[PDB]
Amino acid sequence: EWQENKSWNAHFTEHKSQGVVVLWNENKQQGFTNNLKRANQAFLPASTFKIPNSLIALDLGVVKDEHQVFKWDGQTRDIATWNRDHNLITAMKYSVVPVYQEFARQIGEARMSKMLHAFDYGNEDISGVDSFWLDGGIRISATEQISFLRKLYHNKLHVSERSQRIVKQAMLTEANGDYIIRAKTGYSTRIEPKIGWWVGWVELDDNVWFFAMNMDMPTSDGLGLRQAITKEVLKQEKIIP
Amino acid sequence: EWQENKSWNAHFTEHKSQGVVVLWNENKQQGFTNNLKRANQAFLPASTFKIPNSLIALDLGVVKDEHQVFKWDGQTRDIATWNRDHNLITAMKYSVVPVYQEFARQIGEARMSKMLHAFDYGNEDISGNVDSFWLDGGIRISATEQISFLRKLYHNKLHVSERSQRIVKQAMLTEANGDYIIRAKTGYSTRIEPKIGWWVGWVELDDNVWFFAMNMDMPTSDGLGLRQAITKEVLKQEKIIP
Ligand SMILES: *C(=O)[C@@H](NC(=O)c1c(-c2ccccc2)noc1C)[C@@H]1N[C@@H](C(=O)O)C(C)(C)S1
Ligand SMILES: *C(=O)[C@@H](NC(=O)c1c(-c2ccccc2)noc1C)[C@@H]1N[C@@H](C(=O)O)C(C)(C)S1
Ligand SMILES: [Cl-]
Repeated sequence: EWQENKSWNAHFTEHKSQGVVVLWNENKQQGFTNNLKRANQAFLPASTFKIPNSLIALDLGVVKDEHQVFKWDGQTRDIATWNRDHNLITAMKYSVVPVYQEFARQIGEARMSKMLHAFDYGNEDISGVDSFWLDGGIRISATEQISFLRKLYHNKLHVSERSQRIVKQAMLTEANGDYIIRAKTGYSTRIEPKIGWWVGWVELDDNVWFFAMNMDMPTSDGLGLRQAITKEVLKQEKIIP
Repeated sequence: EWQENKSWNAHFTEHKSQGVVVLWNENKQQGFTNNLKRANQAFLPASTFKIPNSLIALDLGVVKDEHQVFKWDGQTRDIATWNRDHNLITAMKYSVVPVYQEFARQIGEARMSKMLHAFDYGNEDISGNVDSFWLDGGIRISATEQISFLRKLYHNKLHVSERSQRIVKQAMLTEANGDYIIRAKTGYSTRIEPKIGWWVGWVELDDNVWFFAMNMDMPTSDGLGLRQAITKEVLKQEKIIP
């Protein structure tokens, strides 16, 4: 069912970095990783939390839809792309923390807690309300990411079908005549080790490949590798050209 | 509100072809074409019919969802990609006529008629084969009537369930990167003259939506690449994509 493929370590090594890639071939009901232990190591979700955050916000009417505008509170921050108005689409695309802090506040630790349980999301621990996924108690592994994503793909999370379709739309990262990628980036720097995340899936004509990957991210220089390494692995297994 | 930009004719000319591109800047409530007359000229919709077809099928339970498999009736056809099983996603991606003929048959001329009226879709004329009228029958739609229909689909304003619309928009997904998302549908009409290519859909940006309808003379199947290439060359020029 699960199989180690240590040959993928080469892809981490050649960029002088450590980390895990987990693939799941949906049709064959089989999974593949370069490191079974790290694949099961839990980390802070960072901006990958914006998936379940988005879903809970939508199901509760905190977000009416994906066109609804979230007004810049007018305070400049370090990320240029955060200093302007956003909708759920641009909120996810640009990982706009303040917008999701604001959703989290309206959602409320009571309901957020209930929902993460119902989702079976990582360790279901909200030790913090407006920061817990950045610097608090919540932890999720690569394989628990796949598990959550697989439920989102088949509209099996304990929220309305609409809420899921909207979040999957919002996850749209890349598409052409070969594949569709739906995914969410993450960068956790508050608690060591500093890691990059890329979780989502590859839609083909006739199969779906789910992916969760995290890698050591000591410096923000490496961030390009989250996508590049996952893709190098997807190329190798002839999932994309 | 509407503005002629004859400079775009260059893009048709340079490939020795005639045709129209219609843009609509949603935010500014303004439209742009290389030819106001042709922009209003109606043609057979061809595979662009798969949008309203998909919507009606979904709203009526002919299609349960986008994963549901449509089993190849086992008869080899000219188009390699048609000779295998399909779901609403691959059905749209590869313009699989037989699948949509089959939906049309189940939908039934009575309901298909009512729905195209409610949609205000082109000339609302289904007359011909229930299973062929959008290929060789009576239905006619212009570039501008395409935008109108598309604009309603974008805001989930067609008199069909929101779900049905979301699914068809998903299925329209053609292209996406960190700059833009294109949702669109191709068409090739060769049964009745004049032979034309279609590309209708829209470009999603961070803060705006550009709707596009384009058709061009398509005497030979050699030109088909130009449907996307000319639209893109125009989208480049107006600095909508890089
Ligand atoms: C999500 O991961 C976003 N970042 C955080 O939530 C976050 C950061 C951060 C890193 C760099 C700049 C600003 C904040 N540190 O800890 C956390 C929990 C997005 N990650 C970054 C990325 O490049 O992927 C950004 C710039 C998109 S914000
Ligand atoms: C949709 O328009 C499809 N074509 C037709 O429905 C169609 C054709 C046709 C032309 C060439 C090959 C097969 C069918 N002739 O009249 C009609 C109404 C799709 N058009 C083609 C394209 O290249 O866009 C295909 C191959 C995608 S089928
Ligand atoms: Cl989508």
